[PDB]
Amino acid sequence: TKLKAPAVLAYSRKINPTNALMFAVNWSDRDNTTAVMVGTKTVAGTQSVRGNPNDADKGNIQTVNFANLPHNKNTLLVKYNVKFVGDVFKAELGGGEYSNTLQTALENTDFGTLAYRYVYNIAAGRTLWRNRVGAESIETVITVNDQTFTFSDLLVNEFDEDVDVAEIADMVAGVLSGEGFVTLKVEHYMLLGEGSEVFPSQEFVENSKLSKQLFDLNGQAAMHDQKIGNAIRTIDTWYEDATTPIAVEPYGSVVRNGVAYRAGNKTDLFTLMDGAVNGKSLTEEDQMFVTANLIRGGVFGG
Amino acid sequence: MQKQILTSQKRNMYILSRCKVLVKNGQVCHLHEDGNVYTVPYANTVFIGLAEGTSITNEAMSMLAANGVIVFWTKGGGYDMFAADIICHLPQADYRPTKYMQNWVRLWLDEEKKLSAAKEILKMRVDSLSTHVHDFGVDVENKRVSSIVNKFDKGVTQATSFESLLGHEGTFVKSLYKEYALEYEIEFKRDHKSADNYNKFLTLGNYYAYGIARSSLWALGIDNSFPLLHGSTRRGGLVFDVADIIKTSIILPLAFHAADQGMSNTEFKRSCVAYFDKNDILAYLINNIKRLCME
Amino acid sequence: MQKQILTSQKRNMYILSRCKVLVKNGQVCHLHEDGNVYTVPYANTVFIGLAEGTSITNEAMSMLAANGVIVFWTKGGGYDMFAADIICHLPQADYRPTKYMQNWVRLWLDEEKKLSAAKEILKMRVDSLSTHVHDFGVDVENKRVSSIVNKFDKGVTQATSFESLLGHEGTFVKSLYKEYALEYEIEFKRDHKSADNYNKFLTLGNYYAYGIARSSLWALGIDNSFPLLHGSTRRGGLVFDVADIIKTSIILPLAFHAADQGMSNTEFKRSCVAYFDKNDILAYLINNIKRLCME
Amino acid sequence: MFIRIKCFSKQPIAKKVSREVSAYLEYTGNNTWEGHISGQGVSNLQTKLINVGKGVKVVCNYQDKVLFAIGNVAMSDTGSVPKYTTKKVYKPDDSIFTLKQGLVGVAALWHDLGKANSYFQRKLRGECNPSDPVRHEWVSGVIVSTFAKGNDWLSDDFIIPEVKHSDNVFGDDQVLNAVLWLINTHHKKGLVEDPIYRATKTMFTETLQCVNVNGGWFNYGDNIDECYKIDTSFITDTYVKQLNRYRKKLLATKHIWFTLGEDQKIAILQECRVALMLGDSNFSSDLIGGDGSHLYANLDECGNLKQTLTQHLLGVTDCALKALFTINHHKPVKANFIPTIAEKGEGKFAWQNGVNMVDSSIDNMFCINMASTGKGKTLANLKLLQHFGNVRCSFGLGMVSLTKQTAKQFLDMGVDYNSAAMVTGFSKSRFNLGSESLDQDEVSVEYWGQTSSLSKVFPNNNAGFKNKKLLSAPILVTTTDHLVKASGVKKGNKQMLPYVRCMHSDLVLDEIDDYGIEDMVVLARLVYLTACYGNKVIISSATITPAISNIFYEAYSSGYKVFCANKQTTYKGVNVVWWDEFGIKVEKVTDQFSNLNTRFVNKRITNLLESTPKHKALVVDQDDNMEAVKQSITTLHNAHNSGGVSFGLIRTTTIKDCVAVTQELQNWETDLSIKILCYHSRFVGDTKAQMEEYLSKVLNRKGDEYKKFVDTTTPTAYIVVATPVVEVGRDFDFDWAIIEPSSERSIVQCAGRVLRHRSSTPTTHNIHILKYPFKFYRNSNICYDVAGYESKGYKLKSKNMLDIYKKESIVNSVNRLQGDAAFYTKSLTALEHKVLLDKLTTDIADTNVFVGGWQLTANPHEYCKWRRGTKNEDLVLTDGKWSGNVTTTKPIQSKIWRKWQGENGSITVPEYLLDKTICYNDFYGGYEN
Amino acid sequence: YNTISITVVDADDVGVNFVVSKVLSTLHNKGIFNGEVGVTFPRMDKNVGDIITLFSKTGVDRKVLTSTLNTLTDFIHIGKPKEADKVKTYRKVDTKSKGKLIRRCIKRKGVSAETAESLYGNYKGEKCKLPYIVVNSKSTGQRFSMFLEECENSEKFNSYGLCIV
DNA sequence: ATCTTCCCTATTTAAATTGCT
DNA sequence: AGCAATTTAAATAGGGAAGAT
Ligand SMILES: [Mn+2]
Ligand SMILES: [Mn+2]
Repeated sequence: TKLKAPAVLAYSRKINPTNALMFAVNWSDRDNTTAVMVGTKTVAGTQSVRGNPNDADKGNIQTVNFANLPHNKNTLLVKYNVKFVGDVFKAELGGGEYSNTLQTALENTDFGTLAYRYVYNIAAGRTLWRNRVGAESIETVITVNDQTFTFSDLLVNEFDEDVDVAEIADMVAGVLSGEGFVTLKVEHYMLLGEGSEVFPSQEFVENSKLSKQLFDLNGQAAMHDQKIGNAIRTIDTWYEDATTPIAVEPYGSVVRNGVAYRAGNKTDLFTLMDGAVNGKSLTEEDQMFVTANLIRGGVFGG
Repeated sequence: MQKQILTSQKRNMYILSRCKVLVKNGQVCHLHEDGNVYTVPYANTVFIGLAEGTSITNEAMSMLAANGVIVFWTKGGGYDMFAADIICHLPQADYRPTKYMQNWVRLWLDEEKKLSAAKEILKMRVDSLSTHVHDFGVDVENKRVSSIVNKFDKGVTQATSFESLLGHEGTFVKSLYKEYALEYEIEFKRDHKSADNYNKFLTLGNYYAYGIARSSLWALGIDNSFPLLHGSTRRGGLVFDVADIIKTSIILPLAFHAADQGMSNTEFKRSCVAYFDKNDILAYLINNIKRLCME
Repeated sequence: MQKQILTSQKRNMYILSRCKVLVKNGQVCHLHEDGNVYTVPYANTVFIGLAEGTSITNEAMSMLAANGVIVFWTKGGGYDMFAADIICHLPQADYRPTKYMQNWVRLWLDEEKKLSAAKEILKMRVDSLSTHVHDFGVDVENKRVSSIVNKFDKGVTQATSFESLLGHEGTFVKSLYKEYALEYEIEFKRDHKSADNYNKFLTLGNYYAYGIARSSLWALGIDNSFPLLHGSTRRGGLVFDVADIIKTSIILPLAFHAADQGMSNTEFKRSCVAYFDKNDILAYLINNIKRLCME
Repeated sequence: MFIRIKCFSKQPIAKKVSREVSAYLEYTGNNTWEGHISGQGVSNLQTKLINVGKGVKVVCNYQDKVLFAIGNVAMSDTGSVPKYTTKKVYKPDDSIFTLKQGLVGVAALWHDLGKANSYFQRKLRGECNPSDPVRHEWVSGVIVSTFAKGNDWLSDDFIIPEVKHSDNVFGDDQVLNAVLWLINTHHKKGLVEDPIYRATKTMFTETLQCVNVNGGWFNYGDNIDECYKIDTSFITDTYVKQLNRYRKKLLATKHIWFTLGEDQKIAILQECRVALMLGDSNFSSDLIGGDGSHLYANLDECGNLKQTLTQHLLGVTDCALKALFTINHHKPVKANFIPTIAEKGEGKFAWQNGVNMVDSSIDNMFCINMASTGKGKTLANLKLLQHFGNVRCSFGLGMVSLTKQTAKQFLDMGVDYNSAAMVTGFSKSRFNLGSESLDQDEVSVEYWGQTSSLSKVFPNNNAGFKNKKLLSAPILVTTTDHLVKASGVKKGNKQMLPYVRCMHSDLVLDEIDDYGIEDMVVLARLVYLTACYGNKVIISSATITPAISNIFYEAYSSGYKVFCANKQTTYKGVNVVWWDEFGIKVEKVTDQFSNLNTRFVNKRITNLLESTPKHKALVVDQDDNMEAVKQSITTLHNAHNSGGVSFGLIRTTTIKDCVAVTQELQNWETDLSIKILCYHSRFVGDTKAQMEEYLSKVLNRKGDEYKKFVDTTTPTAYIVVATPVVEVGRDFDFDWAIIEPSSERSIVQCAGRVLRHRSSTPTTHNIHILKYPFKFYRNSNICYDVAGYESKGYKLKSKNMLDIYKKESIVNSVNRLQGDAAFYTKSLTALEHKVLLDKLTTDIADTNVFVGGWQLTANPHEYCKWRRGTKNEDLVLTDGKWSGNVTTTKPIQSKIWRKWQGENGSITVPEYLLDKTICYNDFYGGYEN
Repeated sequence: YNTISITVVDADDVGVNFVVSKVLSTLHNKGIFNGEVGVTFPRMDKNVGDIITLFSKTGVDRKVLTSTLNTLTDFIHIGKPKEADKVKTYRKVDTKSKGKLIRRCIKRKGVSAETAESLYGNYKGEKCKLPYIVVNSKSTGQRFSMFLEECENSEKFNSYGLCIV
C-alpha cells in the first residue's frame, strides 16, 4: 500500500492535432480553396502606460491584424488532421511502478464513450469557437483510412446518437485501447456569409505590444494546435455540478471563467490516480476522466 | 373542512379539518366548525386524516380501527403527516407486512433489482415531468428541456452503477434548475442557506414534497429506511427518493412561479395542496410505488 | 434545536384516562370534567397511552410527535386476548436512523438468521431476569426459577422451528405466572378480561411494557411488521416480542407486588416509572436490540 | 437524576417559563415542578429557561443541594424559600464603601474639568491637532489642585480659579491625593522613568509626589497657555448640588481613611479607578442626545457636538456610582452543582477525596495542588471548588490547546455550556475534519450561559460575544491573558472587565511554572488581586519551587489582609490547602508558612522516592553534542525498544538548533531506520495543527491504538526533534528522550514525556542528557539563557554538566521541589532556585510582586510586561504564496516520516530574523540559510 | 408593453458578450427592429448582460424570432412573451477621436489640414466607460464598439433597438 | 374546532404604615 | 417587637371576542 506517486511522472499527448489552416470556398464550389489572408490595418494612437508617464507624448504606431472572408467566397473551410495514438497508459517520463498499476486499474475503461465524445467534439464543431457562431450552415467532412463521413446538424453541447460519429469512434477506441494510431483529416465548411469576418486563434501579446495577433502559418490565417486539442478533450461532463462539457484538465480548471470545477473537492485527477494505485473502487466516469487525462498527458509529480 | 383524496383505486384518504370526531348514535361522526354534524361511510375510506383544529376520541378511534379505517394525524393540508401506525394486510384478522413492503425489501436486497428500480424511479421521474404539465412553467416539449430529458434517459439507461446515477440525477435536477432560472431572469444556484425567494420557496416546497412522499410511502406500508439512490446512512432517504419524482416536475415550477409573483408562504401551501388535489399527485406516487415494487 | 433529549434518556411515561388532551399556551395538558388541567412533560415523555373516555386534539399530537412521544389507545383490539390491533401512532415525521432496519431485515428475510435471532431474544428473557432483580418477591436464584431457566435454555438451544418456540413460551410465561402465584398464595389464572387486581395490574403493566417496547423499536427505526416470533396466538407483532422480555422480570413482579401489597392503579403506574427509570430499562432494550441487529 | 424546580417569579414570567419547565418536568402544583430527567435534559432546560427572557426566577434542587439558581434569587443560605424580603437588613458602619462612594463621586464630578480649555473645544470642532499638548485629565487635576491650594477643597463653594501649568499636582493630604490620582488616571496611569524614584518610592503619597506631567500627559507642549485658559460654565443647579452632596459624603467618611493601611489604600483606589472608568465608558458609549451647548465633552460617530460637559460629568458620576454599587453589592451567578464530581474518586483518582478533609465553610482558601500529571489535577480543582458550595471560578491556563483539553474534560465529565465558557481570544481556524456528526469532540464557543447583572454598568451593555463570555461566566475556562489585565493596563479601559471578573470569581491557575518570570510575577499580582476580594486561589503545579509557592502564598496573604481589614474583620490567617496525589493538609497559616510547606514537600518527596524510578538520566561524556545525539540514539534504541520499534524525543532549545539536529540525523549513515519529525513552533497554521493531532494520536500509549498510526511491523526508530513546545502542555509518551540542557525544569518536564502513560520501570537508562547546550559553541560566556534561567546576572562558573548536574540521576520533581540557594554558580538546580527567589521576592521594587505604591503608577505594566517577547512580525502564507522575505525551500528527504503540507496560516518571525530570509519549508519551518 | 426574452446560454467557449453582439447583429440583419421594437438589458452593471429583451408594442412572437435566430440556437434560450408596464430603455451614444472631427473640419469649414490640427490640438479625446457591444456594420465595412446608456423612453426606435432623440 | 392573542374584569395577593401592647 | 387593623396597589385568574391554521 501507500504507493506514492513519482516526481518525474508524465504522460505524452495522445490526441495530436495539426494547426487548423483556414481557406475560403463556396458552398457548391468546394474544390476551389483560396487561402484566407490575415490583413493588417494601422491605427494611430498615443501610448498610455502606468510605468512611463514621460513617454505618453509621442509614439506607439500600432498595426492590428484582422481576418475576413473575401467578398466572392461565403464559406470558411478549416482543415486539420487529428492524430489519435494508442498506449495512453505508457508514461514517457514516469516509469512503471505507478504507471503499470494505472494500466491495470484503467483496463476496464470504456474507451468507446471516450472516443465517441472525442469524435463528436471533432465533428459537431467544438473546434470552431467563434466562427461557428452565426453560421447558417455547418458541415464537417472526416476522412479516415479512405472513408468519408459527412455531418450537418450535430448540436455540440450534448453528445447525441448518430451512427456516423459512432462508426469512426469504433476505430478510434480500438486505437486508444490498444496499440497504434489513426488519423482523421477534418475539414469544416461553415457558410457564414459573403465577406463575413473569421476568427483565427490569438498569439499572446504583452500588456502593451499590439492589440491582437492572429495565428499565421506562412501568411495564412490558422488556429493553434493546442487550441484544437482543448476542443477535442472538452468531454468532461462527470465532475460534480456538471452543466456543460469542459476541457479535461488535471484539476478540471477553466482559465476564462475564473473557477476550477474539480479542484479542491476530491475529484481531481491526482487523488483518483492515487486511489487507483491504492486500489479503491472507482466508478466508470472518473476512471474515464483519468484515462482522458492520460490521453491528454502532462507531468503529474510532487 | 372535509377533503377527499383518491390514493390507490377506490379507497379514499379523507382529510378532516376544524372538526371534533366522536361516536354519535353508534357510529363515527364529527361536529364541524359550522355546528353541523357529518358522518363517515366506513366502506369507501381506509385512510382518514386529522388536520389542524381536529380532535378525535377514544371510542371513535377504536371503532374506526375496527372498521379498517386507519387514522393518521397530519398538519392542515393533508400532505404533512406526522403520526400514524403501519399498514398491515388486514387490521384485525392478522398482522403481516404488506405485499408491497415485502416486495420492496426483496427488490432492495438483490443488487440487480435495486439497480433496475433505481433506473425505473428516474424513468418515472421523467414521466412525471411530462405528465404534470404546468402553465406558468417552461414547456416540457421545448427543445432544450427535451434535450435534457433525452440526456437523462441515455445516462440512466447506459449506467451500471449508483454513483453514476447520482451524478446524472444531479445534472438533470440542476439542469432543470438552470432552465427555470433562464425562464425567470435570475442567477439561481441551489443552496439551502440562502434567504432569497426562489431558494427558500423551493426549500419549503421540497419539504411539502417530502411530506406527500412520506404519506405515499406510508400508505402502502413502505418503510423509511430503504433508499434507492441515496446512501444507507441517509436518514429517511426513501422519502427523498420518492419526492425526487415530483420535486423537479411540480415543486420546482410552482416554487419559481411563487417567487416570481412573490406571494406569501401560506398561499404557496394552498397552491401546492391544490395541485396535489387536482391532478392526484399522491395517487400518482402510490401507483408509481406499486409499479416499482411489483415489477 | 439542541440534542432535544435522547429517547432512551426520557423518564416520564403516562397512560391518561377519561380526559381531553389539548394545547393550552403551548402546553400538552389533559383536562378532566372537573375543570382540572394537568400538564404533561412532552419533551421528557416516553409514551402517552389513552384509555377509555379519552380525547386528544391535533396540536397535542403535533407537539408530542415533534418531541418523539408514541401515542397509543387501549381499545379496539386492546382487549389483549387476540392482541390484534392496539392503535399505536408513532412519530415518523422525524427521519429515523436506518441501519437497524437494514441489519434487522437482513436477518428477517434469512429464516435461519431469524430463528437464531428469536433464540437470542428468548434468551433475553432470562437475561432480563438476572439483570433486573426484585427485593419484594421471587428470588431469581432459588431452585424452581433456576431449574425452569435451565430447562428454558436447554429447550431453546435444541429448538428447530417457531412452533417449537411458541411452545417454549407457553412453558416459561405460564409457569412463571404460576410460580409467582403459588408464592403469593393466590390461585391465579391469567385472564385479560378478569377483574381481580392480579389481572388488571398485569394488563396495565402490559400496556406500560407495550409503550416501552414500541418506543425502543421506533427509536432505532425498527417497525413492528417485522416480528421474530410467528404463531397462532402471537398476533401483535414485534412490540410484544420486545415487551415480553420484561414481563416476568419487571411487569409481572411489580403487578403481583402491587396487588398483594394493595397498591392503587396510580401507584402501580408510578412503581412502573420508578423501575423503568431506576434501572434504565429503555436504554437496556435499545442497546440490547442493537446487539440483536448489529451486523 | 431527580430534580425539583421552584418558581419565585412575578408577571407572566411565571407563565412563559412555565411552558418550558412543564415541557420537561411534571407539575406538582403551586408553581412547583418535580421529576426525573437526564443531565442533557437539565442542559436543555437551562438553555431554554435562560434564553426565554429577563426576570426568570427559578431555583432547582438536585436531591437537597441546589442545582441552579436563575437570577439573583437569594433562595438558600440555610433553608430554602424565604418569606418576604423587604429592606434594611444590616446597615453597618460600612465606612469603606462610603469611602469609595465619596472618592468616586468627588473625582467623577472633577474627572473632565480639563476639557473646558479652548484647545479641547477646537479639538472637538476640529481645527487643531486632535492630540492635546497636555491631556485633559491632567488639566482637571491642575484645576482641583489649584482649588485645593487656594480654598479649603472639602467644604467651600467651588469656583474654578485661574490655573497655570503645574509639573506636579500631588501634595501631602492623603485624601486629596487620592482624588487627584483618580482624576489624573481616569484614562491612563502615570509612568515614572526615574531610576532613583523606581528604586526607593514605596508609600502612597511618597510615590504619588513623583508622578509628574512628563509621564505621558505632556505630549508636545506648545499651546499650554490656551490649554489652561478655562471657562466656568459648569456652575448650574444639579451639578453644584451633586458636587456638594458628594464632597460632604467624603468629608464625613474620610476619618476612616487614615485608619487604613497602605495595602488597603492601594486596593481601594484600584477599585475606585475601575468603577470610574466603568462609569466614564458607560456614559461615553451611549448617546444621550440632549445638550445645553457652549461646552462639549465627546463626539459621536458623525463628529457632531454632543454630550455637553455638565451633563457629561453628571452622567459619568451616576454611572460610576451605580457601577460601584453593583460591583460592591453583587451575589454573582455561580455554576451548576455538577453531580459527576461529588462522588468518590476510584483507583488513581482516590486522592481526590482529600476535599473531604477541607472545611466547606471557609471564606478563603489557597490551594497548592502539587499532584503529578495524569492524576486528574483540573478535576480535583473543580472538586475543591465544589466542596465549598456552588462553583464560580476562572480556570486560567496557558496555551489555547490546554484550555481546549480542560474544556473537553469539563464537557465529558459533567459541565455544560450553561456554566462553562471556553475563551480563546484569537479565533483560530483549526477545524475538525473527517466526520462532523461522529466527532464527539472539538469544544466550541457558544455559551448559552446566563448574563450577569454587571453588564448594565459596563460600556454599551458590555460588548458582543467575547466580553459577555468573560464577565457573565460562572466557570471561565480561559487563556490566562484574559485575566492578567485585571492588575492594570497602560492605555484604555481593558482593566475593568478582568477586574470585575476576578472580583466575584475564584482563580484557578494550573501549571504556573511554564510561565515566564515576569509572567509569574503578574500572575501572583492577579492572585493578590483575587485574594483582595475573598476569592480562593487554586495553584496546581507539581514541580513547584518553594520560592514560587511562598511568593504566591504571600500574595494571597496580602490580599486576604486587604479583604479582612476591608470588612473590618480580624485576620485569622489563610486556609492553606497543600495537596498532592498522596494526601492533603489544611492549615490556618498566618505565619510560619515555610516550615509547613517544606515539611509537606519533604513528605511528598518521601512518597515519591520509595516508588520505582521511572526516569533514569545519564549525562553523556561525549563533548560534541551532534555525535552525542547519534550515539545516544543508537544506545537507547538498542536498550529501550518495543520489539525493535522505539520512540525518541530530541529536546533541543531553539529552532535552528532543531533543524541542525534534524539535518545531521537525516544525513547520518547508520543501520538504524531513523524516521525524523520536526516539532518546533515556527509553522504555518495548517502544518502545525496537523503535527499536533498526529503526535497526540501516535504517542498515546494508554492503549495499543497507535500500532495503527505508525508502521510498527518493521523495526523503526521514530524520532521527534522538538524545542520546548513539547515539554509544555503535551500529553506525549516517548520510549526515550535525548535532552539538550537548558534548565532543570526542562529536564523534569521531558522526563514527564517519557513513560507518561506506561508504568514499566526502565532497566538501564531512558534519558541521555547532552554534555553541553549547543550555544556553548556560539557563546561560551552564556549558553543556558535561551529557554532557561541562566542570564547575565546569574552566570554558571562552569558549563559542564558533569560539574553542574549529577552524572547518573533519577530525574523527578524532587530537585525542583527541594530548593537550594547555595552553590548556584556550579549547579543547575540551585541556579534555578536562586533566580526564582531573587525575582519573585517579598519586596515591592517596581517589577516585583508585593507592588505597593506603584499600582497607582503605570510602572508595573510597563517594566513588568506580560508575555514579554521579541518584536515578532508575522510572515503570512496566503494560499501557497508567502508574504515577505520567505522563499520556500526543499527539505532533505532522507528520513522524513511525516510531512504535512500547508497553504494558509502564518509564521511568527522575530524581527532579528526578518533581516534575512526565514526560508520556510514544509518539513522544518524556520531557519538561517 | 409586452416583451420577450433572449438569454445567451452556454457561451463559455466563446464569451457571452460575443454571442450577445451576434444576437444583436442577427436581429438587425433579418429585420425585427423596423422602427418600434426596442432592446433592454436587465443586467448592465459593468457588462452588457446576457439577456436581450424585446418590448415591441404590437407583440413579438416566439416563432418569427426563433426562425430569425436559427444560427444562434445552439447557445440561446427564448422565454415565452411576458408583459411589463415599464421597460428601462437605452440609447446609442457614440465617441469621436481626433481625425474624425478633423475630416469634418476638412469638409464643413473648408480649412486646411494644419489649421484643422491647430483648432483641435488641445481639445477632444473623450473616453466612454459605459457598457457596450461590439457590432459588425455591414453598410460601412468596419467593425466597431457601440455604447449604450439609460435615457427617457422614446416612441420611435432605430434599426438596433435603441431610442431616437 | 382549536388555539392563540388581547381586552376587560375584578378578584385576588403583597406591601406599606402605624397605634397598641 | 409583634400585631393588628386598614389602606393601597400590584398582580393573577378567567371569560369573551376576534384572528389565525
Ligand atoms: Mn476624560
Ligand atoms: Mn468622561
